[PDB]
Amino acid sequence: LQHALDAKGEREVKEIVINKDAFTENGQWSIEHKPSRKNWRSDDPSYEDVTFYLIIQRKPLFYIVYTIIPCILISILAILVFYLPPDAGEKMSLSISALLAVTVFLLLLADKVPETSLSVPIIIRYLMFIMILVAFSVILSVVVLNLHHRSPNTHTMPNWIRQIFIETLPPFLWIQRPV
Amino acid sequence: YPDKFPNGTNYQDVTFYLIIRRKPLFYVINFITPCVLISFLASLAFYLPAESGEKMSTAISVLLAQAVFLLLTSQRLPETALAVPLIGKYLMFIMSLVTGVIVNCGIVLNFHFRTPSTHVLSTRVKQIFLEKLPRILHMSR
Amino acid sequence: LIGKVIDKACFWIALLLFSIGTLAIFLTGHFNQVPEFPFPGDPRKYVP
Amino acid sequence: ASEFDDLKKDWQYVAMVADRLFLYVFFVICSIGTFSIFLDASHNVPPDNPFA
Amino acid sequence: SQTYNAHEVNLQLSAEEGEAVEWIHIDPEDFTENGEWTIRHRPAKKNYNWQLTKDDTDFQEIIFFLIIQRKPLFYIINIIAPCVLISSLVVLVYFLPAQAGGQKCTLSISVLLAQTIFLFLIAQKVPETSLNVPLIGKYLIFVMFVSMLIVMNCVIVLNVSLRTPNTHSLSEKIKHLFLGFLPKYLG
Amino acid sequence: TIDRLSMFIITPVMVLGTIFIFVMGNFNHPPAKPFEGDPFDYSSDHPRC
Amino acid sequence: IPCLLFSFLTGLVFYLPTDSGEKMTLSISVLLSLTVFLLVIVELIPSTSSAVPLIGKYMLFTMIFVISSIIITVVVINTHHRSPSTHTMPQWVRKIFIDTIPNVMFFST
Amino acid sequence: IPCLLFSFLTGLVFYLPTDSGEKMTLSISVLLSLTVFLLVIVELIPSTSSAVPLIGKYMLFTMIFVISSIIITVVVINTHHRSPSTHTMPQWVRKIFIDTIPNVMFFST
Ligand SMILES: *[C@@H]1O[C@H](CO)[C@@H](O[C@@H]2O[C@H](CO)[C@@H](O[C@@H]3O[C@H](CO[C@H]4O[C@H](CO[C@H]5O[C@H](CO)[C@@H](O)[C@H](O)[C@@H]5O)[C@@H](O)[C@H](O)[C@@H]4O)[C@@H](O)[C@H](O)[C@H]3NC(C)=O)[C@H](O)[C@H]2NC(C)=O)[C@H](O)[C@H]1NC(C)=O
Ligand SMILES: *[C@@H]1O[C@H](CO)[C@@H](O[C@@H]2O[C@H](CO)[C@@H](O[C@@H]3O[C@H](CO)[C@@H](O)[C@H](O)[C@@H]3O)[C@H](O)[C@H]2NC(C)=O)[C@H](O)[C@H]1NC(C)=O
Ligand SMILES: *[C@@H]1O[C@H](CO)[C@@H](O[C@@H]2O[C@H](CO)[C@@H](O[C@@H]3O[C@H](CO)[C@@H](O)[C@H](O)[C@@H]3O)[C@H](O)[C@H]2NC(C)=O)[C@H](O)[C@H]1NC(C)=O
Ligand SMILES: *[C@@H]1O[C@H](CO)[C@@H](O)[C@H](O)[C@H]1NC(C)=O
Repeated sequence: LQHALDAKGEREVKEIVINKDAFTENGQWSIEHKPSRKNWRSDDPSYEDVTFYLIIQRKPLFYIVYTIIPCILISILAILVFYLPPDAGEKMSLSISALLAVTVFLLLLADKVPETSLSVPIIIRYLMFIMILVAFSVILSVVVLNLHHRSPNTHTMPNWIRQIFIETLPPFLWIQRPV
Repeated sequence: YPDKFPNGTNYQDVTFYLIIRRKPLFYVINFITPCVLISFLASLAFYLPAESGEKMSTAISVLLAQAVFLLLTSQRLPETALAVPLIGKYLMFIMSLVTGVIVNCGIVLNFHFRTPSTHVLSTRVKQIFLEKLPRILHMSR
Repeated sequence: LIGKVIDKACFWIALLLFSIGTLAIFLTGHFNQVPEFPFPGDPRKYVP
Repeated sequence: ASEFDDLKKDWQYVAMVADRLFLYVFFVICSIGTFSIFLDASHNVPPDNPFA
Repeated sequence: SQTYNAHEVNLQLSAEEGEAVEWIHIDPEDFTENGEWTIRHRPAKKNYNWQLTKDDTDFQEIIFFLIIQRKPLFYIINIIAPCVLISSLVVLVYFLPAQAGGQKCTLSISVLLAQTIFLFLIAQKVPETSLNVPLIGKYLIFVMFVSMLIVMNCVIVLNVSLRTPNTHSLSEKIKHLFLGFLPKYLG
Repeated sequence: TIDRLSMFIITPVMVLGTIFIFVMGNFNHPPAKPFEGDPFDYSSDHPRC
Repeated sequence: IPCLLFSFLTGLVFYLPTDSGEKMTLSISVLLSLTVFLLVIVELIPSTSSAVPLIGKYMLFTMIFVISSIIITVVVINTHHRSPSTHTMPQWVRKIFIDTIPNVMFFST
Repeated sequence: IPCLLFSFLTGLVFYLPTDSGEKMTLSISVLLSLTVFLLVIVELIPSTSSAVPLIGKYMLFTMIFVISSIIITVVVINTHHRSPSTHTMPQWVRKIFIDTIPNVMFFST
């Protein structure tokens, strides 16, 4: 086995040939390299093949428009929930609806991700990151509401909570209440 | 094809072209009209009084409906990357405006629930939000 | 107090309705069993 | 009633302060994680020598 | 036979040791059961179409039957039990307070939404014929109609519980109808 | 007041953006001539020779 | 049958008093259920563009019915939390909705 | 992992005070998220009836866990909004839930 020669045959062609008159670009894949090399096997003297390689880069616009922008908007909501006042009562609604939306996005992607177990794709890592972040937003919103609905008939304020949240933190966070 | 030679099999071909336009009616009925009329409601969220506890629920449910239309649309086109379909462009634009409505409602709420024990009513904020803007927006008394 | 009496009565009606419907439907399913003979009117079992 | 009110307002103030803290913490964590993932994804290009 | 008629070939069943084999043969040792279907009966018979003659090729035929029962386990675990347990929540609305904050409508309409998702899940599994309605779809229609009745009951109890003298007049006929003997005959 | 302002700002952008985006797509017609640099119509009703 | 159910529910919202904070919850949840049912309609109905089927005309009637209910609910809620400090009841509204329909209304209490 | 997350959240509802009217919102929305994730399970997992898988036993444990949380939450809400006039608190509940438990617990405020 050898390599094919060029049109005016003097020299070998060590790559995949593409004819511009007949070639349809893929639309999802850019061909970066296309070499060609003979391969042997030291254990098998009778083996010889001619392999053609196609190094191809994916164009991810579809996945950007259908997965990353919605997740950025969900993360914006999950940070917004801490700006709400507890007297509004729309806090659990915001947090848990964000969770339901991330579940819908997971459903959306359930049919488009490779089903191999040698690694986890970065897009699924990003989705699980956002999902766990929304979950922790839910947990801390519950904690905030619990602290907000406390009263002397049920709880007595300890000293470490008072020190940390009435003297140490407000000066940093620039939230000193009116004297 | 003059770059090739008449002694090969790549020099000649007869091609037949079909230019076909899509009749948009299925999509106009099952996707566009529902999505546009559900999306308009997120702006009606700005007319609900704050003393109702449903300003946020309305806009967030509109965003969940949009996420269901996004799931439906994601299944009809190829995953090519030469352009963004007009439908996906509308989807991203409308979902980002609904997200902005949700954030703006959260800010209205934050300002509504302020009390002398936690915040101060600036004379500046009383100059902007209490006499000039109302008169410009032509609001009741 | 008027609405609390309505709920208690309507509770006792809704519980019965849901339970009886569920049980009837699914016990019909459970009782749908294959006949005993391959051909109804035949007294043979057709087995080796 | 005034005394009960003051002691309930202290709890509400604690809640508001914890809320502002959590807000900043979540903003920082979200930004950092999102950027680190996006940079990791942007620096994944094929090499220059196909090694073949 | 696709070519020959009853004047040419005579189709019969096999007879081993003098006794006919009127059944499908199944190796008891090596046979692997399906996964969803259990074989109850496996008979076989020679049939004739009497609308035809012995000059046709479709007058005689050997038929093998397979009467199979279904293993309803995937459906019980993934659909039946989740949907029954979720639809049983609509009776908890009668113990919630009839005021702003009880969330009687929240709970009932959310159970309806969950049933609407179970409709899509079943929609992907049921046969598409139109001679009878399946049992699963019949049960879904039943529970969704019960959920709608309980939503209407929640709306009527909230309407009654939030009435005021400025809006409605409470009459002695009512008070005597609901606060004289009915609570006694009830709770 | 912040709410009346957010209305008088968000609602126009939403209506005008929807109208624009969909009218733009409604006016997308095939070029009415099969090949750009060619006056022929390639129609069965009007052969060239 | 689901579309029939959703239309009846779309009508129920108008007997729920605004004092409870659940009119928008109810309306918008009916709309959400209908939007999730759209997934079953799209899975089952034929996706052809020769004409609009009768089943599709009915689905779209239900959609606009729900959305109109939601809009009118927001106008009812706004009319209820109306502060006298800023809005004075006009003479036509006080004549039509206090001294005419109440009396005309027969099936009532 | 999503099922683990949903179970951990399913326990959280018991730290949410009844004063806020959002216990049912949280519980039922967790249930809604689990019901939507059931479509993902039914899509990814093989659909066989030879036996119950371990992943399916876990999904049904999570389901029954959520539903039990909802029932006991409704009993907590009912015990919270209990009118004093009618229900005269009995001695055994008063002794148990007022004298012994508050003291036996320590990691509390
Ligand atoms: C699963 O499905 C199969 C069908 O795919 C079911 O099988 C059916 O089971 C029925 C009940 O066991 C059978 O009914 C019995 O049929 C036989 C034979 O009937 C045929 O011959 C009749 C007589 O023909 C003479 O008279 C005619 C009229 O004068 C003349 O035209 C003709 O030339 C002859 O002189 C004929 O009248 C009839 O129309 C048939 O052609 C009867 O003898 C029995 O009395 C029937 N009843 C019973 C209780 O056995 C039915 O034949 C059979 N069909 C097939 C295709 O095998 C099976 O039962 C199902 N299993 C389940 C549901 O578990
Ligand atoms: C794409 O995949 C192919 C096949 O898996 C890769 O080709 C293989 O690459 C390895 C590493 O470069 C080669 O091994 C090396 O071969 C040279 C030959 O002179 C030797 O000197 C080195 O010590 C080493 O053994 C291997 O021969 C080569 N071919 C095959 C068929 O395996 C290729 O590198 C991959 N390309 C990229 C960009 O990853
Ligand atoms: C439908 O597709 C066909 C091709 O499949 C289009 O015909 C081809 O269009 C290209 C681009 O317009 C033409 O190339 C041009 O050629 C001229 C002359 O050499 C040059 O000056 C331009 O820069 C460009 O390269 C090509 O000649 C033409 N013909 C063929 C046979 O390929 C056709 O226009 C398309 N129709 C529509 C309505 O889009
Ligand atoms: C085809 O024609 C070209 C140009 O004259 C020439 O170089 C080539 O050798 C020819 N091929 C054959 C097979 O004759």
